Amino acid sequence: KTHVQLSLPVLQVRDVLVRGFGDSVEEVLSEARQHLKDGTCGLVEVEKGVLPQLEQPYVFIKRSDAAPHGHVMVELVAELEGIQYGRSGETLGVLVPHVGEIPVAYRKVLLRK
Repeated sequence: KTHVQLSLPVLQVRDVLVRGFGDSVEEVLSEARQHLKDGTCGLVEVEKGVLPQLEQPYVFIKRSDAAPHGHVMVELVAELEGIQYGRSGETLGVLVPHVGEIPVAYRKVLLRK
């Protein structure tokens, strides 16, 4: 399937134990997709002071369309030193590894895969 329904646990930035997916744009996009598939991917909602507490390169989910079954359609954009790889809509948040942190909420997305 071109799209996959996921429910991403929303984590508080200060709870996150593994603060990025790796060391290159290609690696973080690779690792993000693997974690999304394995159900081991969290989402941190981006506000003032959040991104400096996470490791670059960043992986964002961004809205790719205006929402089947409650699931917002999204795609992955990486960012490294202010340059983004990919072009998409509004940021829903930044993806991080999920290693058992308790979420505050869930974000239903339809991921273009």
